[PDB]
Amino acid sequence: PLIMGVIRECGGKMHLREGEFEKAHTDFFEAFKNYDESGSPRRTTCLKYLVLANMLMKSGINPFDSQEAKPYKNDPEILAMTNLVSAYQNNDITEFEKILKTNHSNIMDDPFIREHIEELLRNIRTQVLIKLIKPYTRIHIPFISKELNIDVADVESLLVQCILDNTIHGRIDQVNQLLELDHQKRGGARYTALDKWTNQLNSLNQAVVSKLA
Amino acid sequence: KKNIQRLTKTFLTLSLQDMASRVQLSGPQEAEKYVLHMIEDGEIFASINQKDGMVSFHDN
Amino acid sequence: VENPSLDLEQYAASYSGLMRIERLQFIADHCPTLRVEALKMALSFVQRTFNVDMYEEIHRKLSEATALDTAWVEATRKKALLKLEKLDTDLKNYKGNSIKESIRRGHDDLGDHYLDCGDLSNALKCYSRARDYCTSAKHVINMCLNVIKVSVYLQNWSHVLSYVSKAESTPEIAEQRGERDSQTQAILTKLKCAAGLAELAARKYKQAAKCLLLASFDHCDFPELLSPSNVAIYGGLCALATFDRQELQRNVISSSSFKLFLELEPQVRDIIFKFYESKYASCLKMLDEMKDNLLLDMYLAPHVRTLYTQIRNRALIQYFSPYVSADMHRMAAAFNTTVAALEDELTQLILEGLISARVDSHSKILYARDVDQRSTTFEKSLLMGKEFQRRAKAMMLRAAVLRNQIHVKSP
Repeated sequence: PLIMGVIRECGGKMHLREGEFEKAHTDFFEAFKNYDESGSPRRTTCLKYLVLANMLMKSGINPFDSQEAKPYKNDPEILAMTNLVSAYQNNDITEFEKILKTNHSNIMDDPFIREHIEELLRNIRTQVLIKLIKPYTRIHIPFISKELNIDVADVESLLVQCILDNTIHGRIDQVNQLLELDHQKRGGARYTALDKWTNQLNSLNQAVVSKLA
Repeated sequence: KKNIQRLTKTFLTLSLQDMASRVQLSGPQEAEKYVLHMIEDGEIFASINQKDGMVSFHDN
Repeated sequence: VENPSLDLEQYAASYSGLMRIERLQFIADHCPTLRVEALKMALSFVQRTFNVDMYEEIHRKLSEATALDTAWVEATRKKALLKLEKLDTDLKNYKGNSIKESIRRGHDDLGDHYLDCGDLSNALKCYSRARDYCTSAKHVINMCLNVIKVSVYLQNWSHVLSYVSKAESTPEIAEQRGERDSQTQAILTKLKCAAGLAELAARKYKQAAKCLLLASFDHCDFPELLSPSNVAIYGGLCALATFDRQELQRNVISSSSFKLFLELEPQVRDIIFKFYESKYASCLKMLDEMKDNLLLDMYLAPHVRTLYTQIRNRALIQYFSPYVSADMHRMAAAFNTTVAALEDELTQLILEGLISARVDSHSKILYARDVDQRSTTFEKSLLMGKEFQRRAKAMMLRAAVLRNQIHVKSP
């Protein structure tokens, strides 16, 4: 593997430095599987990367499936990853933030964790906001800021980003600093059908009149 | 009158002095009298406020 | 306009071939204040194309605002016609021998000599005639590339688009799958870049962006055609101006084939990212910063104004999308304009375009307008009924007059 090894390690290094979305993600899963099959003694620091990738995909949601990892995880030296997974699956922001700021010399010092903690913290906030927004019809923005533990401007930016992404169905009232969600549905199909009928009648009448000459 | 009616397709509340600058009517009083005549004839749906000198377009 | 960042050495090294002289003369005659570098480059490399009449005219005008070497021009003309006659003799003996490879080589060298000398139409007609004598797939692809390049030089893109389409469709439906996303040689990428340049010159920005976005960096550089930086710029600007949010995210933001292409243009990458994440003030500021350098391009100078207007209108429409009642002071601050200018722009947009809103110039607030379907349908149906009744009465009268035979005679 003289050429293949060099090419694959180069791809890995710029994908670690940059992280080009799904291609870098697949490279990361394949590399992590390779280092799990071959690099057995490196699991002590590989488990953090494994759980991070688990919360990035948020599809497997089975990091505790391996029963062999539990006895080594219950050791209190390394449990921040496990409690982060439990908080992330539970979808609660306060526990996540408290654990992140309380835990020291384990998380905030690693650039490969720091560069991806932003999306990790944003996903739970987005999900909690989406769950919160369901029952209300017109809800204040300061209330959302109180619930999500972020400033008003951050809440407005998050709401704008979610509305543009068609994940939240509603519109922001800036003057009164609230947002109103559309819950009422009217029968617009009847009026659309009437409009189509009117247009067809107009065209048909014009043609019938123009026939005579 | 056509220009004044077109002013209702974009605006909700327009100052009289400001409005008599897009229709080239040269005067807030002239614009006010034009709006009053148009309301009386039923061509437009609007109200006049003399305290603020502003015409509000309803179109409902 | 003092620009130190525009490095003429790298700008010249990016291209090669004939396009270099037209690009240099365009930047020279649209951009002053390049005296020392322009003089050095001209003195070192102006000797090509054996055409210095307009060149001397322009430099004489420049000198009078702020020559002909008979021996040198005679020597260049003599060796040019000597090699032309030699190539004629080689073509004659090759056609006498009647060998397909010999005649193909003959047309290849004739096309090369015509490109060097500056004659294009005769080469194009010769290649079109020689098309029927080319039978191999590689030979027909080579002649397609040659006709494409001469047509690009001659600036007739509508004629060349059919050639690109035929070259794409002839070989087993674009190589069926595409040969594992192109093979070692970069021919599909060249076809895509030529088609994108033609579409851009024909004022179809969406098609130009869609063609240029498929270019792969495996092509490395194409000195005859546009540079990698240029294709990145064109495919970024057209995509920003035409693609909507979903298409932009799917094809530019997330695609793992154009990011490394945008790595050559950090300014364009930042522009598109800030447009995506709603940093309109910064995006517009850097767009205005880059406009001055963009105006000196060759194939993008005419379209700069239209592209910028489309981008700004798209930003204005996307800003008001999530809001039902927006404050015009914040909007004016975010779009680098005064409240009056923003009001005028908003009026122009509301009258025709996609914004459905009403301005309130007392409190300076833009309110979204929701139209009820019931009243609108009732109004339109009643209007249609009135028109129908009027037309029916009119045609009844027309039938009466036609039956009675009423018409205007000459006396």
